[PDB]
Amino acid sequence: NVHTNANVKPKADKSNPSHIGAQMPGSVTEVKVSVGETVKANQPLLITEAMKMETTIQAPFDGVIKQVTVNNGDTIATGDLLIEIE
Amino acid sequence: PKGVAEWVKKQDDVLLTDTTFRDAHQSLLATRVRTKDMINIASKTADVFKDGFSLEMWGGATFDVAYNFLKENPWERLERLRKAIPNVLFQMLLRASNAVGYKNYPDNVIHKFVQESAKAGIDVFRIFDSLNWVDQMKVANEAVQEAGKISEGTICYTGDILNPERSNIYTLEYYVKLAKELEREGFHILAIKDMAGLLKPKAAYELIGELKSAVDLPIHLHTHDTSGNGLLTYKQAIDAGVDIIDTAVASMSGLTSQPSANSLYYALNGFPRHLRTDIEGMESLSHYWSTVRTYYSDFESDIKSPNTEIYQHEMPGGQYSNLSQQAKSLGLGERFDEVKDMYRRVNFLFGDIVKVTPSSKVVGDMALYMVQNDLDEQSVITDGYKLDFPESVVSFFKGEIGQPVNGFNKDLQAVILKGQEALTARPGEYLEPVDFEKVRELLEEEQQGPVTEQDIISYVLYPKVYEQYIQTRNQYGNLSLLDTPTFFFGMRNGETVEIEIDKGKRLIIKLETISEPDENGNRTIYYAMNGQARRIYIKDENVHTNANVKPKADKSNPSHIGAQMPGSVTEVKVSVGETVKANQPLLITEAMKMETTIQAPFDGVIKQVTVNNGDTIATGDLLIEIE
Amino acid sequence: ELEREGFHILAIKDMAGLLKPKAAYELIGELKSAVDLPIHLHTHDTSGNGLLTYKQAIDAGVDIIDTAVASMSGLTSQPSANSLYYALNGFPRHLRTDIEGMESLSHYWSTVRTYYSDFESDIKSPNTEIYQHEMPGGQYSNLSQQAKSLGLGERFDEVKDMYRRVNFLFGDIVKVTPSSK
Amino acid sequence: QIKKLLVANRGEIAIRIFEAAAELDISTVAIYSNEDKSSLHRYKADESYLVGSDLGPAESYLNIERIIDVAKQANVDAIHPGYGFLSENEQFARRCAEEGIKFIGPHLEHLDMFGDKVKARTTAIKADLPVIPGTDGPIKSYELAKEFAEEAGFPLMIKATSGGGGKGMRIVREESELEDAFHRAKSEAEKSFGNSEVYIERYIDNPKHIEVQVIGDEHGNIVHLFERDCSVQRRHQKVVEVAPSV
Ligand SMILES: Nc1ncnc2c1ncn2[C@@H]1O[C@H](COP(=O)(O)OP(=O)(O)OP(=O)(O)O)[C@@H](O)[C@H]1O
Ligand SMILES: O=CCCCC[C@@H]1SC[C@@H]2NC(=O)N[C@@H]21
Ligand SMILES: [Cl-]
Ligand SMILES: [Mn+2]
Ligand SMILES: [Mn+2]
Repeated sequence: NVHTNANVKPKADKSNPSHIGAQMPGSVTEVKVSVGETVKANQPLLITEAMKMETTIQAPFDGVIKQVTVNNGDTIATGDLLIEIE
Repeated sequence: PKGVAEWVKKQDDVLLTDTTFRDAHQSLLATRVRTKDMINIASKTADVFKDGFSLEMWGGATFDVAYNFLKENPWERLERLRKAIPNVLFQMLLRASNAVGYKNYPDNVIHKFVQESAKAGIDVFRIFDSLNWVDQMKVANEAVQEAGKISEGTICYTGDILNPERSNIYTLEYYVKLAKELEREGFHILAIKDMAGLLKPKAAYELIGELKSAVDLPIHLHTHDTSGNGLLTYKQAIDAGVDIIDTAVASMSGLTSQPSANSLYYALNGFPRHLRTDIEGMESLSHYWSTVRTYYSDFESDIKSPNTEIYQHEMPGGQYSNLSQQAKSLGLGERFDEVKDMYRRVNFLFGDIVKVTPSSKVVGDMALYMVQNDLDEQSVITDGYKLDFPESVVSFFKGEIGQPVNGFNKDLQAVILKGQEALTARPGEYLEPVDFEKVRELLEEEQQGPVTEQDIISYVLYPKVYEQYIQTRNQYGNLSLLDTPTFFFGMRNGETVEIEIDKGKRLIIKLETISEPDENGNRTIYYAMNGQARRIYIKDENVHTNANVKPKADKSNPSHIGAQMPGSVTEVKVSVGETVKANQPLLITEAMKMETTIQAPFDGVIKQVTVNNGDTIATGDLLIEIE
Repeated sequence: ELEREGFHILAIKDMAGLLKPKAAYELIGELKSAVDLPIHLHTHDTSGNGLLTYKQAIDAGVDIIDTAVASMSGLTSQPSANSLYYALNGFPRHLRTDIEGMESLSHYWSTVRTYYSDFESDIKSPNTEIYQHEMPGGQYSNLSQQAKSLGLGERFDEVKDMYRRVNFLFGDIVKVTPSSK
Repeated sequence: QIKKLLVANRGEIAIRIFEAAAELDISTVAIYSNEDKSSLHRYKADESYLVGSDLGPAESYLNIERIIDVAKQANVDAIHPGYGFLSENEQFARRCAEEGIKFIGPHLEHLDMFGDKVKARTTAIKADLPVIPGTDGPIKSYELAKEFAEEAGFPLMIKATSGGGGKGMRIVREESELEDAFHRAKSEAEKSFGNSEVYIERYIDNPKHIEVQVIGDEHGNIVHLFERDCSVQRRHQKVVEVAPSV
């Protein structure tokens, strides 16, 4: 806890269906799931904030969250891996 | 109205309707262009288009986007522009079912709207049904007739009349049937709305040729240049006798906007017919719009090339990339080709329908949905009993956008609706009239008092957005008079801004400096505002409240607890205005990887707490007060 | 003359995009009688009338035309081949090519073009003032950096006007590299 | 019947007028020039208006045409000229009546009558008031000058033929330095005022300057509001004034 948003996420593999990457830069407002939870297609996973606008990130299909890369109030660049699902 | 039209028919020249104040920035800049920027060139525009047919400066998304995103009264935009440009017809686009709104409405809402829009300046209503369903178009038409204005009867274009293998339905003979019919409804002008730029050059020539033969009405062509063939289309429309075409200024033209009027001008040199306008003054108009356009860079469309895949999938307007954005949100970004293909297939799944707001969202929604759920034309019917179709498509199959040219597949409808009855009649017929009095009653009770008719339908049309516009107006007053750069950015240290309120009434504002934030995240701004020093307080949202400055504890004052050393708030423990005993923990700090719990000296009511969890602190800082 | 010199093909190179549609019709028309060379026509869509110039020239019997792939086309580029392919539907003469392949190439170049955004021009709109001044492809914007790059970029109105005038002063010349410099 | 009022002036006096105006429920209009762009008075009326960006430095509170057009743009019933710009200007007030606007001051004939220091003196003589000897009118040449100089008296003062700023005068005590005087104070009455029409009268030694305040209405009633002693002058220029005199 000297850097909190100065951790570096890896980059999503664009050609991996289970990698969800950030679509633009901004802010994690609220992580809504843990490594291990099962989810349904279209479930709230993540609320981000872009430039004063809230976007909700959803499950693409049904499955199992395998890694969650961010914490409330971390910052993100286009392309950052946010979640793995199966 | 009758007479205007007769006049048009006489004109040898091609007349033009300018779309710069409406359609052009609706397509290119998410409808964000503000009144302020329109108003500043209204006097020039009046000169340039002195012989123009009309200016389209209202309708489409402008109503809802003005009130909502820009926080300004679309009624003022019309009334101001109307005063400034007293000589050209003002035209708007009016969807037949719900005028300018987002829902369905009783007929008295349509009537009141057209009534007030006529009153405030609008001379031409382009009336269009989003399924070319004439029946839904009768309410708007009557309202325009009784208002004494000009009612423009619109057919939307899909398919491809050049191609007999495209549709057995969308044929030359269909469009002739519809036009002749619109004529008997007594519209003054036939409009052809090519919302997706599907009208290929020969098609336009064959199509207008036939209509000129078929109906005695003047024809007004409207297309987008999204295939890159817009000018060609108008050129052919012109050889075939078209009366009016919709254009924009060069710098607000092209791609998914209207074709360029400046180009069209020169393209026609040497040909029988001549565009009727001032190019000299359109080059000038173009330059102005080119600079202003830069104010709007944050809303530039994604699109930067002609796209001919339009002719397969038919996504009107911007949709071929909002949907792509939308597909990326659902993991389908690598599979957009499969969506473009499902778009087309879903069209045929639905009888082959005309696709504009809001039908195109329906088709788009289904396509996204089917790729997402590995669905096809057969399994949509097979597994349909256990599928949750998009609300937009159930709405469509319920009759709520209207009746599609070809009817509903009876099985498909069954499966989407799951029992729910469909409308047997156009949606507006089901609805109770709005009690407008009860509405005045309410608005006047919510507000000061004095509330107008434009207030009234504005609310009926857009309850939530209206309400919100009003909170904003109470908080900040008339935003629409700010110049766009100020409206979007504010001011930098040292700047002087000059806001025009009225003839000889301006505010000269200088921003001097901004303070660091006080213990509460409040920064003090120091302005000068014509001639007088002024200070304002604004709440900052930090990202991290370690920036905030705390006052110093008064050392010779027993109520103020001070920071005995640097460190961090590890835990807040008591709140403002609350009882504690002597020797109570009320704040855990961390020094250098060391805990210590700052405790109360006496029995107390906690007066203030200048700290939150994980705030920085320096020696001598006021942390708490106690009585 | 060029036919006399033994050139195999006659090219019309319209560097400033000044060949207006009707002109294109009458110029290629006449040239088709005048000489036996096939005619290869090249234009820039800087005025926004390139496709129209192409269609007219094609009516007049043009043999070959220079086009570009949609996503690398338009404004100061050549006209879009993808666009012309369909533009010609219903007319006598058809563009010999593979649209499906061309759509495919467009998409490729779309993403690729992204790698080069530091290099795009500000030019984002057709401009029909080229018919008054005649600046060929680039220039117009180039000759704008340079005019601010010396504190005259507040009256480019006059540079544009001097450009035209200089032209007649020099007895009215063809303007491509390097005469346009 | 006065509903809008424009002040063709700047500074304290402008503001002062604006105060009375508001007090009478009359809407106010201010004019301002380029460097006045910050002047308080411009922010203290209901409407304010730049007076020709085309205009120059100080020569722009003086532009009759450009100022009346501004009045016309805002429908102004009435102009207050304050003091010291067009306040004493003949035509300005004529163009005001000529355009339906009420010049706030004396009748056209009055400005003409006192619009010049000979006429003033002539008008006075006819009202049968005591007046300073000097000359029957203006003086060109210098032959004109020497004549009256070697005739009546010798403390004499040559002075501007108008304007209320004591810059272009100069006093002649003794034989010869008369030379300069005429010219020194002829074309320094130039740069000060419009022209340099100059005369000469007696120079009264050690005088006090006492002025009387008058007000009249448009129905033939006139009162005075007593004297002010304006004798404490640097140039021929007032520095401290007392009311009433001591
Ligand atoms: N004939 C004179 N003899 C002596 N002193 C004079 C004479 N005329 C003017 N002065 C001096 O000049 C002062 C004012 O001159 P004058 O009456 O011309 O006023 P002005 O320059 O028009 O401006 P104002 O009178 O409003 O101050 C007098 O107070 C006096 O000190
Ligand atoms: O949000 C932070 C700054 C406040 C800006 C408010 C403006 S008003 C117009 C626009 N629409 C909104 O709802 N908010 C912005
Ligand atoms: Cl053609
Ligand atoms: Mn449109
Ligand atoms: Mn070239």
